[PDB]
Order: sequence, then C-alpha cells, then structure tokens
Amino acid sequence: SDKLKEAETRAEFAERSVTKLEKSIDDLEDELYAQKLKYKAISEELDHALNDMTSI
Amino acid sequence: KDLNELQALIEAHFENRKKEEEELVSLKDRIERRRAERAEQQRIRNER
Repeated sequence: SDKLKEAETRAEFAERSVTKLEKSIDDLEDELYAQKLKYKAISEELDHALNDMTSI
Repeated sequence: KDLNELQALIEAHFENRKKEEEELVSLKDRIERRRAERAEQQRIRNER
C-alpha cells in the first residue's frame, strides 16, 4: 500500500509538470512567432527600400 | 564596380536570407500543425 501511494503521487506530480511545460513551450513558440513577424515586416520594408535603391 | 559587386552580394544575401525565412515560415506552419495534432491527440487521451 505504501508503494502504491508513492507511485500515485509521483504520477500526479509528473502529469502536472508536463501540463505546465506544454503550456510554457506553446507560449514561447507564440513569442518567437511574433518576433519573427516583426523581423519579416522590417525586412520587407528594407526590401522595398532596396527596390527603390535599384533606381538610386 | 565596387558598388556593383556590393549591391550584387547585397541582393544575393537578400535572396538567401529570404529563402531561409521561407523555410522558417514553413517550419512555423508545420509547427502549428504539430501543435494542433498534439492538442487533438492530448484531448482524446484526456477524454478517454
């Protein structure tokens, strides 16, 4: 009985940890996507600048 | 000719980093596919 209780508690702890880790990794992926979006926006602005500089 | 070669390499690395950004975008897309598939399979597991 003692061993079973220990195992059950370990399982609950690990499950909660996996839930937190999944949420955190999803949030960090969202943040990386946002920063990539900003980089792409300024890169397209610079590409337009280069297109005009082709006439420069 | 310095300006010419420099603008040439400028447009060149433009194109290269652009391909890399396309690859990274496709990576993000398959990543969101992975998020959705993990979400649905996790939800199925949790339902059962």
